[PDB]
Amino acid sequence: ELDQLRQEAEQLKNQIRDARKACADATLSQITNNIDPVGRIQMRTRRTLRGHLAKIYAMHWGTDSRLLVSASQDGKLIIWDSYTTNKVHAIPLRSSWVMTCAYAPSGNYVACGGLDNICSIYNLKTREGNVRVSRELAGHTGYLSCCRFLDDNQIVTSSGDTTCALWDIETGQQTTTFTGHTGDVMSLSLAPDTRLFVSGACDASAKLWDVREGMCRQTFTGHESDINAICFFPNGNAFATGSDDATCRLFDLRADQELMTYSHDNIICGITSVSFSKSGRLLLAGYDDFNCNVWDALKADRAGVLAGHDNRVSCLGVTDDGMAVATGSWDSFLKIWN
Amino acid sequence: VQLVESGGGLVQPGGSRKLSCSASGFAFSSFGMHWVRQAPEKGLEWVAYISSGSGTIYYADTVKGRFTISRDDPKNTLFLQMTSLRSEDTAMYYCVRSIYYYGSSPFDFWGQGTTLTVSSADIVMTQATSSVPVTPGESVSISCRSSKSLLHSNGNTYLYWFLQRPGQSPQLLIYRMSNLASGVPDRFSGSGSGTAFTLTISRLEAEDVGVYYCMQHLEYPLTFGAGTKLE
Amino acid sequence: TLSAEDKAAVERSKMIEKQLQKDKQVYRATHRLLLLGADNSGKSTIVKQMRIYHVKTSGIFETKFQVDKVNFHMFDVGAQRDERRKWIQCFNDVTAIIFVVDSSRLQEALNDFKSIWNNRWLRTISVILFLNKQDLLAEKVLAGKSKIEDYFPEFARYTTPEDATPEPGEDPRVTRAKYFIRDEFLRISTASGDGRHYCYPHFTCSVDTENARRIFNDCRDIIQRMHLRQYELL
Amino acid sequence: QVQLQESGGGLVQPGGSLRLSCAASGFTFSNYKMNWVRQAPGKGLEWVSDISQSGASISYTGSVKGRFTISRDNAKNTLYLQMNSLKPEDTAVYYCARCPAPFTRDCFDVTSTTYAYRGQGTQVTVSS
Amino acid sequence: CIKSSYAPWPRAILYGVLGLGALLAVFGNLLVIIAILHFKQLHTPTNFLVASLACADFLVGVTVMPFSTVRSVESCWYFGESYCKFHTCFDTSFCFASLFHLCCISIDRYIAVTDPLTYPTKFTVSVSGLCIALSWFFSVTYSFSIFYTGANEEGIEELVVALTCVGGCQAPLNQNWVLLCFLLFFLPTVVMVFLYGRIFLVAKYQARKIEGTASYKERVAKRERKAAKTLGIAMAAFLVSWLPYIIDAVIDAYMNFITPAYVYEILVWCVYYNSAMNPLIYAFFYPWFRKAIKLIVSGKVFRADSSTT
Amino acid sequence: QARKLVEQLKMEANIDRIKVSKAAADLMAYCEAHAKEDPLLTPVPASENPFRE
Repeated sequence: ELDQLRQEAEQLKNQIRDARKACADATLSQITNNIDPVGRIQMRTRRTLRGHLAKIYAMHWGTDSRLLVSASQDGKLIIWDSYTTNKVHAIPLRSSWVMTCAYAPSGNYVACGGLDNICSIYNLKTREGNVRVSRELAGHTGYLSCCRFLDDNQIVTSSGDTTCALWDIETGQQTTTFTGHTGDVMSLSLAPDTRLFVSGACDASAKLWDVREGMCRQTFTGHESDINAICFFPNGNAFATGSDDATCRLFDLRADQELMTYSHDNIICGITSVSFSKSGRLLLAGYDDFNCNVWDALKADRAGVLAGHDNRVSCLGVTDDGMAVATGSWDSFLKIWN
Repeated sequence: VQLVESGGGLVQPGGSRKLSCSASGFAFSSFGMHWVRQAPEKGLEWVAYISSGSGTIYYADTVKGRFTISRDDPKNTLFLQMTSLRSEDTAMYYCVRSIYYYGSSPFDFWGQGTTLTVSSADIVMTQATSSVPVTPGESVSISCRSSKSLLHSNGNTYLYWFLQRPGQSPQLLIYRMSNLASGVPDRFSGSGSGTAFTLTISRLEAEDVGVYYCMQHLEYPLTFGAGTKLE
Repeated sequence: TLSAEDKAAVERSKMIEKQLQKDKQVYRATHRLLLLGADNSGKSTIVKQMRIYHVKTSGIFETKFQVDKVNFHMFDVGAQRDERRKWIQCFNDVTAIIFVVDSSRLQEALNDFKSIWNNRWLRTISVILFLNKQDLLAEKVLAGKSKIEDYFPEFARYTTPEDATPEPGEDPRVTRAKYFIRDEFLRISTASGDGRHYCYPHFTCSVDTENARRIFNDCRDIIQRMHLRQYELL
Repeated sequence: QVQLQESGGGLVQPGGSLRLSCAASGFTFSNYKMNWVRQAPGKGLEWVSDISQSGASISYTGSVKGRFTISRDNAKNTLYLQMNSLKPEDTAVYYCARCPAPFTRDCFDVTSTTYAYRGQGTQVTVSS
Repeated sequence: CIKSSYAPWPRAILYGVLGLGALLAVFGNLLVIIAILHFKQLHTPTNFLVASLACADFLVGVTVMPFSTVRSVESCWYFGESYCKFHTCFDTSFCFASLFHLCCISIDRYIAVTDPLTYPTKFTVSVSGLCIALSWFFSVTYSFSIFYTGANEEGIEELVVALTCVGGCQAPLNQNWVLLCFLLFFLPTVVMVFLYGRIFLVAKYQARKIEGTASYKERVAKRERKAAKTLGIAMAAFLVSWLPYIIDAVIDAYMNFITPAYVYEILVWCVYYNSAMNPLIYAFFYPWFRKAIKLIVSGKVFRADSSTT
Repeated sequence: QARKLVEQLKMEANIDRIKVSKAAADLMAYCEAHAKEDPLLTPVPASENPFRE
């Protein structure tokens, strides 16, 4: 009876592909053929934040667009003051293999994790003057790839294994487990309405989940290799992905299909980070060849290059007010552009 | 978090004594420290300051050449040395801790204090009223004045409010004119324009009885003010 | 220029920088090694001996040993999945990779060695190759129950290298088999890289006690070779 | 999406010959390196052969060397494997696998327990 | 004193080569110092010795070498008599500082090569700065205690050019201090030669190890032709420049002064030339310093430069 | 598993979808509405940004 279901699954799958085809009538490129081009965009580095012993993997802007936190493989977390380049805190880690970082929206907590299979949470506004560990979430069997804060008590993480999970910090237990992926999940992205979140795994597929229902809602497949990062959209009705086949693609939650692809012949390396501008007109992507291109999200035309790093770019972020974009790399330097 | 001061007593004029304030319950090495004295019936006065790591020491003009302060991090003890005490040095001395970084709240904890009895372009803060009669269950609008614009180019203002209960050490209420300290009720609020400032209480119960002080933190010689008493 | 609070903030920042420097001295004085290998190998026993001689789903294990006043950190994954495509990029700055092989299903070990050697992010990394469980191989080839030619047809047409230094009490058959396996492993390593990194084969047993000394010598050789190449004299 | 479909399976007497074809779609076949793997009954996955994206570098395992021939045709989007002089031993299920990233000399995790870019499978048995 | 100063041939070929040395020394040392200070990436306890050597080189060059050029091409200097002592003291102090800087550069290299494991924990910035304060102190002490007091002319009235006439200037030694000068030159030379020989032997052993595990009796030779060339030029420049002066001085001290006056300045100028060529052999010979100099000259030096090389 | 996979897949098939042109128009409209409040798109003069010099 194994085959009997397979046939149903194949026929059923087609019933979906046809439906998607039908629902498509025009291309986004044709619709935007009339609007004027965005023109050349020039950005120059304004700050250079140094002090990390080894390569850095992740960073996250604060809610006020003033503070930021970065994680490095030497086993340190550093909270920076972006304006004055000062250093606020320096947190040593139990395990030196860290892959992700997250800043709480309230500014009270910070989180990190990696190959140790543990999601640690640190208290910043403690009674005394030293940052201390407040909770250690241990329910995963792979490695932590990403983590995001919903509130001061809810956090969602993605692991090396297929499963994703939602935690309750007070109890330190799992309340919902998301399953359905085939490869390891690498990136994560929350919706602005904090009701849904997308996922990216190493099987060229992205899934849309419902936080309250705890069940997969939609699945998107348009890539050829593993997906590294997914940066959603300001509107929340679309999202972009970066994969290893040197492409970026824009999807939509409503029409449930691909819209446009951002690729160039001269680009061969993979993509490690994706983010959007404040208005959503600009798409910023990091690359393995030490560079960081800027794409017109409505025309798929390059509009600038953020050169200046010596090693590969590993993280990228944009402030809430959209005043600056910070870029990290494997040479242990952080830079801020305008 | 607790600080206890040791020493005090009676000393003849032109003598010497050493007061020690020992900390226990927090990371002493990462906190700057201050010494603040209160006359038997007057207001507060800042006398000394030792930074974290002992990299910066400041003194008041009154005790510049007679007092020296130092800290010993491994033993978590801080103590100053007094030489050639005059007859006006009689007061109660408090050790105050403060930490400085973006978004911090300095002057957030005060020690119990010890008593000792002996047998200029400075910003002047003036409290308009020395005593405001009031009942429980209305609003109060204590106000303060400054001789110089406390607003800085970076945006901060550096104005602090303190409340002292009748028989206890002072506690922080508002720092930088707009932020509640740690756990004070939402009734208190602060506002100002850089030269004139005011403090507002929505409702009063029996525990709002005390003296309300002021402070500035723009130029380092710290001036408090006479203070306003609510009874 | 700067307010009173601003100056104190900078003073705290400069105090943090001093702590970072102090930690950098320790970070530069330690060497980190990654220990790979299959389940059938003796990698578990090797780390057990070093630890003795000197937490339920943890994804990595650490052991610290000291040889001649110098320190080493050795990591081995413990709870990851079979996939290794993604988490292998973290170890792109270690001093060396220790590969353990049960030479006593030998093809997939060669495939793993080939994949590790040719990785883009694992270039410029030397490999210390341990051919574990040699007594078992000696006792197995001597019995004659199983012949190596089936799996490897080219073994019959092969001779012991002239530079080989066999043990004075061992049969030449075990020497021929051992050096055939070693040459098969070295063929992959001697086909690419070209001076960026090298392999250091060894003939060891799980119960041996000189493994730490061998690792120390190989690390010293790697660092010395890097220094000589840097100063334009090698 | 990326999908690989097998073909050419059947039962053959010992000493016979067979041809296996793998059909690929959803990705640029010319930029990737292709492999052949098999899974013997009661045994794990075992690598068999692979061919570079240009057809220059061909590798074989020791057991099947001198018997099997591997070839690829970029025009028709198809991978080929010819088998000659079969024996009762090699009667495993055969898969066509693709290396994860393009323009890369090597590829990891091809013979993993679970792999995203592996085919459905083909059953071939040799018996009398 | 003298009326014609025994002028040489009108062709200023000799004059031109000497000048090219001062310009090269000053410019190269200034560029090296700038590159070391500005980039803030090669700030290491190995490069501080090079920076101090370059400083000392520029400091001697800019002052001594133009005046020495005048005094050599004209054989009669006109820069006063109160500046003779200062010029001579500056000459003596700075060259020996360069020699003693070379002596710890060789030690640094030997420690790095022969003991790679415990290199960072044995050559910290304190040890690096300990030669910078020792070499300078020894050179200054020797120059002040021998030449400033004028102890080199005790009973030495044989020569007529200097110490008997106002116009001329020189500083020959007596039969009491040339032994000390020879010892001071000899000991660092022996140490440096021995250490570089040991380094070359280690390179030979490593080249032997790497070759073979891949003809063979000739495949080793290329590998040894580059290390031998590097160490040979590094030793040969210093040995060729410094040797003639010491031998001539000890010969003139042991026997009656018979060396012609004009050929003495040539030897002193060879000693100066050593300093002029040293930065070219210790900075431009390596790729990272070349990249730093190229960045500096181009002008990409501004706008938060932090490029690594 | 096969049953779980088909159930999940079956649950995704019956979803309401809209024309691609409508989504493209909505995207555009949103991009054009907030274009003025984008510092990266239109750099502000070097008088109120915090990262001057």
